Amino acid sequence: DQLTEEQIAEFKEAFSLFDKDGDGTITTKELGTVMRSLGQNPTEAELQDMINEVDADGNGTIDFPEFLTMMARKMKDTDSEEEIREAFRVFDKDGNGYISAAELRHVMTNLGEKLTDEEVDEMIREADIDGDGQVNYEEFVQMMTAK
Amino acid sequence: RRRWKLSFSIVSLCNHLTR
Ligand SMILES: [Ca+2]
Ligand SMILES: [Ca+2]
Ligand SMILES: [Ca+2]
Ligand SMILES: [Ca+2]
Repeated sequence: DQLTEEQIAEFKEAFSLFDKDGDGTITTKELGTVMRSLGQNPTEAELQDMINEVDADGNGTIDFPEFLTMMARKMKDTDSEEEIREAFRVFDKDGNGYISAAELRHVMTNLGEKLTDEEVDEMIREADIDGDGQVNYEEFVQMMTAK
Repeated sequence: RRRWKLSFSIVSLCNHLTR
């Protein structure tokens, strides 16, 4: 009952990170590219099974509505504990308990978003509640709960 | 507030998809 334009913009931004060539469909090559940049090694066949789950029109790729469907199913069903820890591990690359400004910058570049260094620090200071210029695990969890 | 939740969502989605 509505959908806001920034909600639409958020979905478009996510979709466009996978759809690297901007043709409106995500292939196994593209899906694999993102997952590989985040430290994973899916086979071609596994990637195809991922598409198949949501490929409503049967053409072998994911369009925008099919990707929305994917987020509804996968980006919310599991995810509570011991796997939010996996997500933080992606951010906290070296594994010292603290996401530095540079480590955050490294995740954004691997996703596809090549934001400026200034914008990276704007994110840090947003989630940085204890003043040390970094984001520990607890501040990460609280950042995920707010608007 | 768009930056954090977007990066988190895609990381979490990729984490879920690999099984
Ligand atoms: Ca594409
Ligand atoms: Ca399709
Ligand atoms: Ca770290
Ligand atoms: Ca801190």
